[PDB]
Amino acid sequence: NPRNNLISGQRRCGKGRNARGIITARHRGGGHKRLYRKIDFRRNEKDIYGKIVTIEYDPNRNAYICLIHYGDGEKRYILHPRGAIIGDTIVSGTEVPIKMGNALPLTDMPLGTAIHNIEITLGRGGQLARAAGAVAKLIAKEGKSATLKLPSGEVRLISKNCSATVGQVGNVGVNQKRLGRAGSKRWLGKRPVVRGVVMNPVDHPHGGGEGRAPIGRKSPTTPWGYPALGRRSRKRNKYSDNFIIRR
Amino acid sequence: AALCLTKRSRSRKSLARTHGFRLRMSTTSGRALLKRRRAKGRKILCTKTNPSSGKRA
Amino acid sequence: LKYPRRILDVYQILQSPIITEAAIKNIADENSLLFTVDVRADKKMIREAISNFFGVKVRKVNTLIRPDGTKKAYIMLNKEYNASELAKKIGI
RNA sequence: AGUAACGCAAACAUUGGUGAGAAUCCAAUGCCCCGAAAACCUAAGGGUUCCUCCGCAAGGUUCGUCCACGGAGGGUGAGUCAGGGCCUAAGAUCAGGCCGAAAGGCGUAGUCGAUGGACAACAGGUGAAUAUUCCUGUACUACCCCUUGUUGGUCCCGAGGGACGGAGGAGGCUAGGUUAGCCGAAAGAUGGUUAUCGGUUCAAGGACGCAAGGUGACCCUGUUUUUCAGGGUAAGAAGGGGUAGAGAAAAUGCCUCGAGCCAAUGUUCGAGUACCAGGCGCUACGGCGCUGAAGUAACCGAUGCCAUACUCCCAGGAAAAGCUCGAACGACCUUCAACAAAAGGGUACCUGUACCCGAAACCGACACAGGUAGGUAGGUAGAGAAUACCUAGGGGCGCGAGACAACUCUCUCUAAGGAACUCGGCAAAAUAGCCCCGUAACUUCGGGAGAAGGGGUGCCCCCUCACAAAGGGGGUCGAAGUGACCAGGCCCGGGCGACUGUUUACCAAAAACACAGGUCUCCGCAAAGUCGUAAGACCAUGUAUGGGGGCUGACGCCUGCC
RNA sequence: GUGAAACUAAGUGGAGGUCCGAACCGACUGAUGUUGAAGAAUCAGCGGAUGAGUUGUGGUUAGGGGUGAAAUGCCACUCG
RNA sequence: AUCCCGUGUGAAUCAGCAAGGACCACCUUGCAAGGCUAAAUACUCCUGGGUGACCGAUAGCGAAGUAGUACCGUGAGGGA
RNA sequence: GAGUUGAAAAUAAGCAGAGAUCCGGAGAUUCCCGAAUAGGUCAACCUUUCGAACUUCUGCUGAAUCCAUGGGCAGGCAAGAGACAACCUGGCGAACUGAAACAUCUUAGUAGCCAGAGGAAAAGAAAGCAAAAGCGAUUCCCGUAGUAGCGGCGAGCGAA
Repeated sequence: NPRNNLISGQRRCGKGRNARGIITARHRGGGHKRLYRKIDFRRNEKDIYGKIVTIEYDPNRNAYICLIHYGDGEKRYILHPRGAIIGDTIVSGTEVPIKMGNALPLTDMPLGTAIHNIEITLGRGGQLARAAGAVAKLIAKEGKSATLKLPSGEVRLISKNCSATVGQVGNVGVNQKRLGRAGSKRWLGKRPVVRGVVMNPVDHPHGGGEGRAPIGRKSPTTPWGYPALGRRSRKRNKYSDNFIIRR
Repeated sequence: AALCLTKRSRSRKSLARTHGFRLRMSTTSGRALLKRRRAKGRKILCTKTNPSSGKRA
Repeated sequence: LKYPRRILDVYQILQSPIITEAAIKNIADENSLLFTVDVRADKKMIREAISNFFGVKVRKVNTLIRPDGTKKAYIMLNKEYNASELAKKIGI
């Protein structure tokens, strides 16, 4: 059933790239209208069951989304995990048992479990590990934190009272869906990127002269002068919540 | 193809949204332009159109 | 209160008739007659200023602007009143 | 220097007329051109160039009696057409709020903002200049009055809906076209002939209704499941209807009734005492006046409707108001006040309306061999909107006349040879349509490929006939049969780039850029990175299968040492 | 064809950054034209032509900048 | 040194504090950390008088008539 | 005090020796746009509940919050907005140039831009100069004086 009156309509126009109008997120423009899907990240209805009726293709995501009803009269969309049998029932809550598809706070669960949709603090919608196959595991918990290995090879002790939708998120087969039509990159609203050697010295620092120019500078740099290999772009004192980068 | 000719058959509504009296009076700069037009003595300080009628001639 | 669209000095809402030969064609052929009115006028203000100063039920009021600035009004009266017997009284 | 030129090589010629004066203005007759226009209408722009009369000082690359020129006068008529009085997109302005030497920057409500959504008129006539606008016919919208009921009603709020993609081909039909029937006329000095020439038109809307079209759920039987023949189900359609939960509507869950439904098309009214061929009477010979026949059928067939109908695909396809339904809460007014209808009358808001609009009037300084969104798409031959010639309609390109030198340019042919020319087959010449046979190296097994190469082709007979295309056999002409226009030249090697694309508007289209793919590296969301003193914005209403940035460039083998 | 697979005739279907070719978009070669008809065109062919398309209308980024499938290209016949 | 600000520290009331060109002692001078005031003074889009070894239509105001006009540019603006 | 209805003639009608035309003082009107102001606007237009919109003042009612604040309603000849050639003040604030280059410096706190305000503005009534002698707010002119100085002790800058 399309036109759910949950597709939410008005957006900012397409894959935009304008802050004041200047190109500030490069190589954007083109494609369809790509009307977004307002899905239910933060499940505000706990301890009421809900079935799964439709796996709809969200063009905003890499994965799919699904339409879930309730015993009461509502309709939401959530990220369906791998193993979403059609007609299967999901239910958020604090003491709900672990099933591939439902949500629960990060305390009342064991350790060593596949979870996609976790929260980094209370009250937010949903932040981490919600791509098309992004799976986060749990190392053991602590007094008010929880060491969580999220899908970067990166561990992070986190606030333990955060909602989390247990399951491995589906549509993994976009690892191998080839874009071999070679203009299908432009259908996603992604213009072609030019390369730094073949620009001019007014544009990029590697604006060369005769021939295929070697990179010339002591380090390969960005078009704004910063070295683009190894230089960690991270503020030295923000949180200190991560245990080891492990990367 | 076309020629290297610049002005064309654009509607005077859109020429009056850019060069008309409203966007000329919506800035300090444009009203300073009207200080220079009224200070010089031009009979037509803007190039505009009318939402109702065309021309009384 | 019943406001008009604009308060426009109702004893000057009509200016002059038109004495061309096509106006006499509209009299003998249309039961209509030709007036010159100012731009700030209506199909509601002219139409009221004919049924009062003349004493005639007016059928329709077809107005047009003229590019020298002033407005032209073809007023068509009712079938009950000949425009020829009411135009010779004015001087057409 | 009285020199080049007079703005395509569609082409004019004559007889009359006007005048002082005519290649040029007008009229007639032929001739010729466009005809997916060089035709008609509208968006933009222009602004009076539109029309009558007068004039020829300047303009018209000549003349001029003419004019888009000069002067005087006139002309643009809307409840229904297009915008505003309705709504929102991109975007703009942003009350408060944050920020900032000033100016102002960010940003919410709100308000503007059509290229979109909503909303009611068509046919004939008139007319020096106006026609969905003026007249006449039939309509339709939005309110008031006149009759029945109701005591609540309007707005805000809750909801449905508005509401949307691309491609594909098959149906059912209309618009147009051809033919036939019917009606009227016709002797068009030629050998014959009526086989010829013109009409055969009608809209919006009001009523009634839809199949051999699509849709209507499952199983068996007969047929190619299919069009249909036949049985059963109690839900299995368009649609209604009850409930249950905090549940008025809605949504969800459960139960029940309905075999039909949908829309172009269609018959009738509108609609004939209209239109129309023709004849009948005067010419200011520019046209008016009276009367008036038939007004049907079939084959094609739309790029238009059904139709946002189905099928497939990913790259997943605006918003708000009008409209419909509805409880509580909140603001106002209340009885002859408010609401809902049924016939019948009354009332009808501003602006645009001329003219040019494939252009002499717009944009190119020009009456400039150029450009300009959209709509209508006739006949024959053809697959066709190419092409060739034409109907409608509109023109003859605003210098002509002699002559027939060199030489330039646009074309045609050329004995004998065939690239010997040349930087280089540059350019020209040649191939060309449909069917049949046949087609190699190599390969990513998709292709190359229409490879290459060869044959038939016009027109009259017959038969087989899917009984429409088409086949075989035969004859007939020409030197030549896709006889005109139109309409692939190909093969063998190599270098580069995988490829389709993009690039220096006005000397470079490439081997350059991009690309799918690969790899390194940064980034855990109060992300990195980018623009901004700042607030903040893009990133992103996305979350490492994601977002930057560097290099290389499909694919196959690999990518060594320091 | 085997108890199911793997795979293949045959139809149906209409995919393509497919092919030929009009409108349309662009400008590869040649000639003309160089006080040109035209401050970039005409003529004869030419490349794409269902897409990484073309175009109208309303907008957006403005010069210690914008934008750039990257040429120092374009930003009102002007752009290190 | 005097005078005024940015960050941070941070006094004394007349037996005092500040200045007298680092600074100290004595003397002299004045009383910051609160405000307001006419005149002499600088100029002409002008106005009213008087002048000019200033101009006389290429001059003098761009402009002696439609003058910031016709015209050019999208516009800022240029300009007879 | 004698003719008038502008330039600007003509024509048609007037107005005037109980005093016109004209001149002067004070008043009245002043459509529409423009601060533009009821709301929108593509200036001289549209829609209109015909409205000085907004800020400020006054008055009532008075949220989360008791007093408050915000808001709403109302009154008001109603204070401000807008314009202004040059001078003046306040803030941002160059560069070509000179130094025979150029960076300190100069040009220059000039031009320009924004804001404000008056016929003038700024400043201004000694926590001041001076030197053992004395003056008595600020501003401007002549002078000291091109002096003392300052300065890649260069170019220059230059008081009291």
